[PDB]
Amino acid sequence: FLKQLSSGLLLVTGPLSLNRVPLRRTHQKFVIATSTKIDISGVKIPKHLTDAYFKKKKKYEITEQRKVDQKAVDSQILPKIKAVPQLQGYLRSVFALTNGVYPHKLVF
Amino acid sequence: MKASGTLREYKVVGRCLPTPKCRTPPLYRMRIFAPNHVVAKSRFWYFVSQLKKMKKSSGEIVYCGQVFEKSPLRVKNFGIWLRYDSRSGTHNMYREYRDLTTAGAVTQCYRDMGARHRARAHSIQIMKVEEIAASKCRRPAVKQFHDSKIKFPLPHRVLRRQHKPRFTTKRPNTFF
Amino acid sequence: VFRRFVEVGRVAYVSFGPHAGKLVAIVDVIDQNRALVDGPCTRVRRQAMPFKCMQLTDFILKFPHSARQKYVRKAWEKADINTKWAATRWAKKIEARERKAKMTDFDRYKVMKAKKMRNRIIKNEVKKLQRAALLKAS
Amino acid sequence: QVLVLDGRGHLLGRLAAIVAKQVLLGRKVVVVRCEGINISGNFYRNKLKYLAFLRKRMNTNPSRGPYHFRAPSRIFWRTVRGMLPHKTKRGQAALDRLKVFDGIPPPYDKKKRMVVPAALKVVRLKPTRKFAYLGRLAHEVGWKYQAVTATLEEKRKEKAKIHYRKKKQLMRLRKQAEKNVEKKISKFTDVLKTHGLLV
Amino acid sequence: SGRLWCKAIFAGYKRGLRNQREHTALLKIEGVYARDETEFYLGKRCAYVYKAKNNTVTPGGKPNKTRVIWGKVTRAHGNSGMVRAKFRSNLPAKAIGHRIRVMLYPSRI
RNA sequence: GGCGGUGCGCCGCGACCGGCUCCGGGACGGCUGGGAAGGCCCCGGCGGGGAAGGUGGCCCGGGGGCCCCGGGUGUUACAG
RNA sequence: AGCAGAACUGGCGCUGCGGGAUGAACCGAACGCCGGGUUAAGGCGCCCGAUGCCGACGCUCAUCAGACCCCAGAAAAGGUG
RNA sequence: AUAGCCGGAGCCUCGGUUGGCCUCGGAUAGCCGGUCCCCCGGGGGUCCGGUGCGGAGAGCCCUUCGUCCCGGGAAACGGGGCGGCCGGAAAGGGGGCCGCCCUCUCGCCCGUCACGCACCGCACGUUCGUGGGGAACCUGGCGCUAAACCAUUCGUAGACGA
Repeated sequence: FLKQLSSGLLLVTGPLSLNRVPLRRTHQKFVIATSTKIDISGVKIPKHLTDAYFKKKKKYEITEQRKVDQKAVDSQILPKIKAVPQLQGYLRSVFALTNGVYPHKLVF
Repeated sequence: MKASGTLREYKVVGRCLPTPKCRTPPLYRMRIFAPNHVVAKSRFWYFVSQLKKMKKSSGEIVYCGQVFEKSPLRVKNFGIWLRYDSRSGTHNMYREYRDLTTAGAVTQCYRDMGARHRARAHSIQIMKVEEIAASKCRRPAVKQFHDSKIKFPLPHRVLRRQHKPRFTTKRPNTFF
Repeated sequence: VFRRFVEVGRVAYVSFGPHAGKLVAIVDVIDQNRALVDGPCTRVRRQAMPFKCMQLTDFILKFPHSARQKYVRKAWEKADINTKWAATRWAKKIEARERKAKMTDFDRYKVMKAKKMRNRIIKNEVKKLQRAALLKAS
Repeated sequence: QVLVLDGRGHLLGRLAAIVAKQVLLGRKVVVVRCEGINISGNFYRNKLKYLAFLRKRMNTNPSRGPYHFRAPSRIFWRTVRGMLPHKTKRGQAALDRLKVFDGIPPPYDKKKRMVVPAALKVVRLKPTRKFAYLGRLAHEVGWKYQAVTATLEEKRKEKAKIHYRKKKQLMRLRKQAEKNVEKKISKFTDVLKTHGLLV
Repeated sequence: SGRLWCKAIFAGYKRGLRNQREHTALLKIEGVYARDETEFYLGKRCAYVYKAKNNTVTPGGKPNKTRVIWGKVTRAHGNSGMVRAKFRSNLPAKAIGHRIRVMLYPSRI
């Protein structure tokens, strides 16, 4: 999670190398909030990207501005998640429920 | 009177209304065991109407209050006298209990008498509860706890929380 | 035969109730299914607590059958029950349960990754000894 | 996904009441060793309880009367059927999920059997009371395969003992395996102890 | 790559002994057996997945044979972990004792 | 293109406000016998007493053999 | 006598609903069509919604045990259970 | 005895499900596992450890984002390819072992490099699924060239059937 946008959606972005997830909006209700935090206090989010930047325009091809902003933000995050051991493997993994696993019983 | 939950001891006093004949009537105090004070004053007028020429219309409540246990952390032996009713005839008893509070022993008395003689709480008229020493006890069930070196295990521990593991693998162990 | 006995001064573990998970020491026995008990050092005020919600331990500290709360605390500190209880295998597997209970999803992933190679070495170690046994069996 | 419940030491009505609720919830329940089911009360009480049940038959045509089942598995199947709405479509669909067996079939011998602690004699009955075995009760009223099942159940008793004694030796090598290798597994061991798995 | 919903069994409708109210469904979610553990599942969206003969459309995919009845978890029922749910259309009685899914995306955490 | 009105083809989602409900978490205060009890200050200090569910100490018995279990006297003695 | 004849009041007749396995008279409560919530009487092992409460205290073994107003079955007497 | 068995793709219909646990016996005023110094042909006995079971179902096993390189830890016995061999009868498994001609320390855990429609917030997603059944299409191999009934007769049988 990066920041709270204007309309209430969450600007959430895992690294594209690990999660294969771009700078993408996500509603806060359909979100499991894991109590695992990194320090993004010292990153520089671009001000030009906003809710209107992620608004659907009208076949989707990736613009070169999206690619530049993808590596502009990931370059600040990816060194920081490498400071926490086994965090990149945690992000590459997928979340699922197995036998005997109950979300109400476990904490996260 | 419904012996609901644990009982409470209420100290209710009362007197007759002032009359042209009598300036100030005498004051009568009693020990009333009841769940609340509303049923305690009703039970107060029940016994007062038997002993004296008193009714609730001609009388009044001067002070209705609850007295607390003076030593609730001291284990004590209580002697309790009974005036219950049976299906045929009425009988008196003396019963011994071992409890921390006087009201708890009366509560233990009400649940014990209904268990043994099937006597309801409306058929039971409590009269006297008194603290007695351990050396003056009579019933051997109470006197068997008067031991400075009392020692006993828990032989057959009936296991609870039996349904949280409703289906399990290992046979449960009823021994600890 | 029985090895644990309800008696004056035995340290007990509370099963359920508002004081569940704490230690407590028997002072006196009130009734057949209820006893007067006092956990002066474990935030358990002097009260009556039945045999239903207590698991009795193999710890005995000596004081008279109706000693006040001052002497129970002094006997608790003299015997030093709190340090010895943490060294008991009973409490070591008790405290591991909330460690599993508070285990974070990130902590859940690291346990799963560590469990993989830990079982890999043991299975590889076990594999070396099954084949080593059969040469020794022939 | 299939409940394999061992019937030894289980009370007839307490097990049947829990099975009937689980079966109605779309769960397939297989009850095994129905000869080990035992009933509270003395043996002579339950015999006339079943003998007077035998007397209840249709006068005009006993072939249409109550079908008195003598096998321990079918006796337990009968008391579950009386705990179910078997006159409806969903009651009969439930009974298809129930499967009772005397002894242990070779489909279910090499499987772990679940135990219901709430439906147990040692939990729900006082030690001074008397109980009656359904296996003894069945053969004493018309079942012909008590000694038959006893020998076949005897046959698998040491066959599982061979598996179990091999199982102990198999994991005896496993427990001894860590004893040589703590120096290179302590990295994985300590993180499994901080989260409470080996403490 | 795996399951994202908790397993629940449609035990039956909210009912009396001789009167049933089939506009409210009772759910038995696996793993919950007490009233105080049902608080997490309150407000979660429940769905009954089933398949039919005629092909119907699928959002974001080729039209399939599967169909759903959407609903939400309203409030806890009973004492032993049961819970009530309300759907847009009333559940058919063919689903009695069958598996339905309760999802987590109506999350309060 | 902007403003007002009506509506979205179908399947859906979200946000805020108001009404009616069920539930939870915090903090504040009154009354009592102006709580009862209870904790600390050597047993709070001093003096005077009492017995028992009898702690030291004494005697007898038994188990190894230096602690435990019983019975009796006692008044704090190395517990109360 | 579930018989016949009276007094007060309430019901059925004229009235459905929840409960008592069923039920003219019992208990609760009377009715336009619905959604949410909460109850009465009754209940909460399964049928059958609800205790899968770490329910409290005791009593009771029946080789005819016992289990809820109406209400559907029992007496005198006796028991070193 | 049967005028089907082995192995490839598409179409209708029936539906449920969304990782597996491969197992001692048995007690409940008692158990469990190891040492066997002891005694006999597996049991008994002793000892040592746990016993609110941690050689714990409050549990165990597997874990799957994928591809490309490089380095570290393990591994050299190991991962995967066909024939036999036996162990299974209460309603019986593709279970294990011997050798095979090819396969890599690729398997896995840590860390580097780079890539993968980044479908621009949204639902039945994700398996068991080469699921069961049915027609038709495939390719070849291996094969088999039967019975029942009616009719007639019999009369150990019979209202008619049988």
